[PDB]
Amino acid sequence: ASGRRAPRTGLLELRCGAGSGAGGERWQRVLLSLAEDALTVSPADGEPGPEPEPAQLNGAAEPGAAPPQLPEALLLQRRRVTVRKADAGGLGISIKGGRENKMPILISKIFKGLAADQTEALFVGDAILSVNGEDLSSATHDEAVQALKKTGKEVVLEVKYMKEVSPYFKNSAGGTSVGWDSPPASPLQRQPSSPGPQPRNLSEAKHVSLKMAYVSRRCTPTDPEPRYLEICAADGQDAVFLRAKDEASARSWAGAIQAQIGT
Repeated sequence: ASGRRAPRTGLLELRCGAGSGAGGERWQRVLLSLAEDALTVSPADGEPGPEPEPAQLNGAAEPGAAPPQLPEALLLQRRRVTVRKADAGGLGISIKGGRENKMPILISKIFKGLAADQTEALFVGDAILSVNGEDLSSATHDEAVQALKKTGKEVVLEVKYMKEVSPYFKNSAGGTSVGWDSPPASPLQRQPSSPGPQPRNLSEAKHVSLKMAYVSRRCTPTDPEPRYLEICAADGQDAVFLRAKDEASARSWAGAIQAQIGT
């Protein structure tokens, strides 16, 4: 099953037992799949599958010098360039750095059109740090040369596009909405309704419609920013609340559900 589009799936912290007693909480990891107008929850795995040692067996694409169709999502961060001598060719760039004080190593030039040239992945404006699978951030310029110079066959250089890493003046991160926590009227008697069909059980999957769903943000477990999200299905069908790994992960979660539902 694969039709271009794909629902955003991620792990979140969901509570258990604490529904209307408050006598023994329990937060566990749970996977959440948000497509568009529907969210399908499900448990996550634990044992590791794909090892970080293997690196394909040279194939996929015949031409070029790297398996095309490289998705971003969680890989769009920094850059993982490579230099294959037994495929692309030799390297000929002019770097410059000086960590002796506080000058990070970066691309100063790309002499001729060597492997460094054909490798668009790299360009005169990136700072190296993790090469051939080894962070040498604590290896001044000289060490940078020997790091990529000693390598061979496949030099996986991991650089970071440094530009506006240090913003100017305070004008981001931080805000006080205040006012979205005082409803005019909220029935607290005709909510439970008569006992009958109510999809509020946790078995294996928790599918909920994003038609009249609501997203909330409450803090408690030492959450002075991230906080846990709350998904109330029209406050009359279901209510799944969970917290992400980082504050941003929740910003994207609540931001994705809110931007999707738009109730």
